[PDB]
Amino acid sequence: DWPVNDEGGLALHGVNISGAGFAPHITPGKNGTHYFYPEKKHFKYYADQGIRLIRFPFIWERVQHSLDSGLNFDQIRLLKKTLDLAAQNGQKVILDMHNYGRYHGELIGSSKVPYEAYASVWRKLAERFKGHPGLLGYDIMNEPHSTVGLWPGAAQAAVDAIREVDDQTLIFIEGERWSSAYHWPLVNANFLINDPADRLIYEAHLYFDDDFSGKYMAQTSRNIDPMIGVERARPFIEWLQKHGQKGFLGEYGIPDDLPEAAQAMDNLLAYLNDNCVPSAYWAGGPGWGTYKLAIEPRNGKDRPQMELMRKHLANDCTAIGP
Repeated sequence: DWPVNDEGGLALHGVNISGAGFAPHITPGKNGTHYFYPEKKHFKYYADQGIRLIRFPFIWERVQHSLDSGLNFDQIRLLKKTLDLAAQNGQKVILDMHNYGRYHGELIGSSKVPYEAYASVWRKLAERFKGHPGLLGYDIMNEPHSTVGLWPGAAQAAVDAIREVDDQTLIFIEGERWSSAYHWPLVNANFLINDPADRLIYEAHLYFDDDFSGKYMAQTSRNIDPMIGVERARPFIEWLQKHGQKGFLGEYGIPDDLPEAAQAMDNLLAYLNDNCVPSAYWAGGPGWGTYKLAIEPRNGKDRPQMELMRKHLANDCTAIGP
């Protein structure tokens, strides 16, 4: 069910779309003020650009205000709208619970947030979204970090729960240390989640600055090697090949004002094509303003990162690699 290109090959390279996970310190917060959902124009523009793959961040706190409460009707309705609009424009969506291994600041697997709670919300979500034509899958957790050994058990708890209700949808599994691609083989040496459906994909993020953060601060963004993207991806790709697993580069992005990051992005996307590995650019959609990384057009004008992308949209892949 992975999205395909019209001319052949797979829709490997997509875009992260804002902005339902914005200002996560403000919960539940208000749609239209603190966070934002995309409209038909955003889906239409990316489709026009040949992009059929979308990763869409939301936060747990906004689908469930408390663990003793049910799902928020409006937030699900907003997510359904996202899936609908994506589908109408020939795109498929990866829903990303953008929660960093935490719920209301507490670790999933802690006494305040039992594994049971995390399994439930995903089982309820899978019940809500099951069979939707705009749904590609569930990125069950974004950028787990500092979880003190909690994350692997949490991941399995959610996967087991989803599969009780939905054996067909893809599940995307991220790893510890903010799911860093470069650190993957050290941090997730023996990371393995069980899925009888054979519908799991491991997902890392990869930025080009000295601290791996994607902040692109001035001191950490001098001297970007044009092969730094390939170099930071390779460890992840080789880990996947060794364990016979499929991969996804769920985040990567470059500031507009760094010519060296542009070269690094080109070489990175070339390398991912050679392995038939998909990716999602950070980021596009509503509410980004003049964010340097943002790939959202301004005044009708395509951004340099979108122009850089187009060269790499074509492929002859029939399966997700590596």
